[PDB]
Amino acid sequence: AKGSTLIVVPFNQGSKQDVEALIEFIYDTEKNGGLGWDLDAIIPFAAIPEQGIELEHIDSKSEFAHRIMLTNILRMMGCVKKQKSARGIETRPAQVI
Amino acid sequence: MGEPIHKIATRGVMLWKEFDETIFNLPKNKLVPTLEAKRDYIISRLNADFQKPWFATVNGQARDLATMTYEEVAKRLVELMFIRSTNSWFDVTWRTFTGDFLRRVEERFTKSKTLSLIQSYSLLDKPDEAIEKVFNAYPAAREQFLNAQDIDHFLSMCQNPMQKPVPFVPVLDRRFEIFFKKDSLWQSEHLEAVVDQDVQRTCILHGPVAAQ
Amino acid sequence: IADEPVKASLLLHVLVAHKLKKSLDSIPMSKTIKDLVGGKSTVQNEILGDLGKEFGTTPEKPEETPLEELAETFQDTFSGALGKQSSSLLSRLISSKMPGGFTITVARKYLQTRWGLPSGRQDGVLLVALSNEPAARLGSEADAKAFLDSMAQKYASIVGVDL
Amino acid sequence: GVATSFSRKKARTFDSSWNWAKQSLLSLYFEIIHGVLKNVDREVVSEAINIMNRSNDALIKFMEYHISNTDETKGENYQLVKTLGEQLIENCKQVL
Amino acid sequence: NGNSADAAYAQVEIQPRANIQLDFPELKPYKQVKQIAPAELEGLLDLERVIVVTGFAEVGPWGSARTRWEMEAFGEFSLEGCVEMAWIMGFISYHNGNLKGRPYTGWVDSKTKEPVDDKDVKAKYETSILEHSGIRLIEPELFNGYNPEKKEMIQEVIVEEDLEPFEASKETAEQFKHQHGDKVDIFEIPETGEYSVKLLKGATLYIPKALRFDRLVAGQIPTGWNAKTYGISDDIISQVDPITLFVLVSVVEAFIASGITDPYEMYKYVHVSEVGNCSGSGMGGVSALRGMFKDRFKDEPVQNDILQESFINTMSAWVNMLLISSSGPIKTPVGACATSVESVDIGVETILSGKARICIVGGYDDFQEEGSFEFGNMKATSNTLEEFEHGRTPAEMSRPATTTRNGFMEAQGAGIQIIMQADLALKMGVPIYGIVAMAATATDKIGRSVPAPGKGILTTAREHHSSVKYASPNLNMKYRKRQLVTREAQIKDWVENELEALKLEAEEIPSEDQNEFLLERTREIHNEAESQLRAAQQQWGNDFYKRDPRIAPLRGALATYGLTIDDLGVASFHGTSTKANDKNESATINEMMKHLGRSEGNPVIGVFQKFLTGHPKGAAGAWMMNGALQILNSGIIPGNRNADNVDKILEQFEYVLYPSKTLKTDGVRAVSITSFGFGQKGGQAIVVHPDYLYGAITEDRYNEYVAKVSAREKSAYKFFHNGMIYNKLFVSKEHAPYTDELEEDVYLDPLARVSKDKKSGSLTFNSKNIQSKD
Repeated sequence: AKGSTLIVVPFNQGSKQDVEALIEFIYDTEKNGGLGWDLDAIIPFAAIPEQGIELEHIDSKSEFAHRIMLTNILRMMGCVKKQKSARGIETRPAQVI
Repeated sequence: MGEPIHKIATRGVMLWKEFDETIFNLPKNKLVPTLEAKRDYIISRLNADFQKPWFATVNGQARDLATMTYEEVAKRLVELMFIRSTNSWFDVTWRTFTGDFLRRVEERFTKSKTLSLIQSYSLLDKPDEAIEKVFNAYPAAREQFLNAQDIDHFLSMCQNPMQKPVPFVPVLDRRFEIFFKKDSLWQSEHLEAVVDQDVQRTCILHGPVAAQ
Repeated sequence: IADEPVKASLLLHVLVAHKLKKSLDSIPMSKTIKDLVGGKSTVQNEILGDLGKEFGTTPEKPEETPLEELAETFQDTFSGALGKQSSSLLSRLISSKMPGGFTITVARKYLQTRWGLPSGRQDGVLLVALSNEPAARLGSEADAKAFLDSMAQKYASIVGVDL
Repeated sequence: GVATSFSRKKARTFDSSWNWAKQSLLSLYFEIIHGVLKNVDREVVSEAINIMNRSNDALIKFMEYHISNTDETKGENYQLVKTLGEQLIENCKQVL
Repeated sequence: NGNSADAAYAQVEIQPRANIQLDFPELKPYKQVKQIAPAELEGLLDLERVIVVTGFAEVGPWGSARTRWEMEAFGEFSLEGCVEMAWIMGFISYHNGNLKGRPYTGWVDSKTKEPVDDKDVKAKYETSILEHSGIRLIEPELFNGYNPEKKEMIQEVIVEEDLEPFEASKETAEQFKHQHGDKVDIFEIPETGEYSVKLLKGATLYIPKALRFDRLVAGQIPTGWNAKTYGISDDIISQVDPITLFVLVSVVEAFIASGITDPYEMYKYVHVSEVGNCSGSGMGGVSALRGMFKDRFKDEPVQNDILQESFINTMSAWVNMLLISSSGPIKTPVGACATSVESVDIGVETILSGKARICIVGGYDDFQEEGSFEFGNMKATSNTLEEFEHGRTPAEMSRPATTTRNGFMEAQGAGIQIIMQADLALKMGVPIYGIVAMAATATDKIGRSVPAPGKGILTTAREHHSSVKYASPNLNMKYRKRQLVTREAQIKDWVENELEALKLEAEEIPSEDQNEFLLERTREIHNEAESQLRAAQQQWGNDFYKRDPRIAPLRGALATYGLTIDDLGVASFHGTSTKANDKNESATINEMMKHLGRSEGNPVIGVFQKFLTGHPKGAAGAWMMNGALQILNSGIIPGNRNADNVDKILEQFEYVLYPSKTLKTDGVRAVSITSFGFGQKGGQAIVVHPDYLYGAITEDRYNEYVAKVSAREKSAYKFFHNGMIYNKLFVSKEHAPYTDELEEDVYLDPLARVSKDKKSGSLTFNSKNIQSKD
């Protein structure tokens, strides 16, 4: 719709450095090479399917999946808290769904 | 094979004799250029006098396979290979030949995988309604000359050995002698299956001396 | 093996073939140059200039007579000496298509050694090699050796020699 | 798995709604004339919404012209597009 | 119940065979085509001054105009398209004979010789076809081993210490001695008689080094494309620059699209001096230029006549020498990216000046290493390494009017159109794909940047608006028709008065010579009545706005056919995918539309075909014209599927719409084609829907035309399918239609015409039809 924008970026939520870089990209100013945005909402629905993997089968793929679906969702939030604090932003919280 | 034969001097055998003297004696290298040169004469004589007419003829006008529509071709097949008096196909292999051609027509003019309209060649035992049905599903085939691939496919079906020879010459090429002379003895005993029911087209074997 | 000076017939055939960039067999001996180059008027007098400064004297109106008697009319005077065109073409063949280090002297030595061909036959095999120019660059000695072998076979088959 | 995929240079931006509005309308207008979308189709209301959500003075004049130069006598589908048009132009004027 | 009870149940499936069509324009009934054009049009136009596109073709990254159009409009191949692509690329070849015992008739895989069904072509080859067509990584095997990742150069070094002596012939040793002077020593070898060459200290050598070039992607003709597949012989293929092969195929394929299977047929209708070739290139045979500038320098073996093959006018020469054998005008333009529009401008005027009645128009350009490198150095082309850094794939590197556009994609190919007088097109019964309403060129202005696009072409919309209170009666078609009717009555009086005056003069001539006198003077009055009517029609129908500075050439061109500025539906943009070009062309079309009073809210729909094909330079506008005619005769307007995000700067241009998806419309009436060459070559062309012509003739003449076209179409489909399966679309003329004795007799008789010879069956000039009274 009018005034909407869509920005499609390649991204591995598995990668810690991708998470830091993505948030540091959204929050950089246009001159420095970013969007100069300030997030109002974060919807972290990134997931990889695990089927047939019971407790005795928990291996690399599961430990990775767990980094995508928990650890790096805390790093995304942490990064968004660091950037807002850095820029002294205390009245525009980012809603995490 | 070049064996002499006593025949009644009908127009057809006169034609045969003429071609033996003027066409079929020529060496293999000069055969094709002579046929090309004499094409319009050869086609007129076949159509007037011989038991195997020029296939590619519409309303008496000497066309070619390449300049005939799929509807023109199907109607000519039914006109040469289906007997109106006995209301049957002279040979069942001829009926197959005609069906094979109608299935080819549906193949050429359908946009997607479909069912044949001619599911069994028994439907052709009423040929006019079968033609009308095929050329109503595919009316583009009424207006388009034969695809060069379908000309080649037709000529291929005319040389099928598990089939009674076709009652017509489809092409003037190196194999004109085989198209002209093959399977020439049945017509005298089945005049219903000859173009005008004309005996004068046919070959009748008969001794000069026993003819007294 | 017995020495035999290259026939004006073979030289003529190789020079025409090479100049048209066509296989040595494709050109039939019993046809005028004018029929081979029907269109191109440039390549006509270019072949005539090449045959001029190869065989010195040329017959009057040479381009509308078949290569049969042209070979004979040249052979009458021609004394199996490669001349200028064929020497320059063989130099170019060697320098532009050989392994490297493998020169014309080493090719001739290799022919004289393995196939036991004297200077007459060497000229002939090399002219056959020219007609079948690898049009690239022979990689190793082994490739050039194999190439010279296959050329010596063709030359022998043309002249009628056994190996 | 942990191989980096993200690069600033690979970021693709979509923001040309002003252009897509006119394309969307035109595609609807021809889909109704060709009788691909009927008067009962819910995708006619979905495309209305999408065109109202992008309404401006360029889109309103684009719609006015294309609708006020539709000859309704040419067919049923032309009367249908001209009726739905005139409505959509009123809607897009109210939500400018 | 056995297996015989379920055999009558079992039912036959018909698989489709590809039935490729020449997509001739559909001809409506006279009643429907009379309604689109005003009733006053009939009789108004001088049809000898109306130019039509009778036939077109191209060779390009997506094959032919047929296959390109399927890829452009629909984003995917049909059965017909897929089969056609597999035939072009050489994946399938026809077979009619014995194949492993059984007799076979159809397509076979060209390598295995295994039978292939048409239905299976997409499952078997579509992936290969898509992988090896269009804009794609440069294939070395198509460009004489050129690899931009390993681009050969030579660096000059000075020797510091003597080289191992090498063997060389006497001649080449003297040549080494001549160059190097005292810095080399050549000694004869007494044993064998060749020479040793020793380069000393201070000698100059060149050592090859390889540069990594950053332009890795181009619009290349599909891999497998061979002139032999169309029937061009090996002795032509060896002789000519590869560009010429593209021209020769485009010209036969254009003639086929025109329904002219034998070009000599044209000479039944027009003199040999009335068929022009108005086509051109930007750079000509760049493979031959390489030959003479690089390969000759490197002492590589190059053909002696390589010069002639390089000239831009040599491709048109070969077309005359192998197909057409005309003696008509030959006017080869060189307009860089605007070449193909300049070619139409020239060919239109060649026909309107009476010099020719048919022109071959279009353009052609090759892609080779040196031009690719030089375009990179001018930063004209997209840098492919930057595009990879931005995650772009090769298919999406040409993206005109997009925010991120950063240079054009170089392509190669040709595009040809046959144009002729409407009068002759109707008389021959050739198809008519569009009317060329207007074709113009413009320079820009005083500057110092040869590649800078300009706004000179804006002049095609030049109009005086000082005093526009009352509409001029000249735009009203009824007024113009009324003036022509007045004039037609005065011409009728003039013919009565010449015929009575001829009767008065006939009495003085003795009765034996009176017949010949009356024949010679009646013919002359016939000629001069024709001429005066055609001049009336010209002055009121065709050229009513040449002396009017209140009518833009662009407005007048459309008003001729009853159309208005609002009826210019589609603008085919040059749209190279460069920063400067795409803004400047938008801005230009916008000003034209705004000046001519185009209705607010009626933008022209932009078509950017170069998102698919890339920018082939010379041929650019010839592709755009071939797409414009396909837009007109279909009503389908293709979307720029690489228009991810339209540049925000372009929003200010309200009279332009940049679609990303194909719109199936209910009819396009007219298409503008704009090109912008290097060296201030601006160009425009207007093509009008062909149904606006038939309003200007009567029902009997229309119905005669429709019967002729129907017949000619059927003949051309027969020719095309035969030629395709037996690789003989192209058939070189061995001999001219005249002998060398008749040559001067035919050149000097304007009414000489070819006649069907009975013996050969070919179209020749007979001696009886030369300076004949009949």
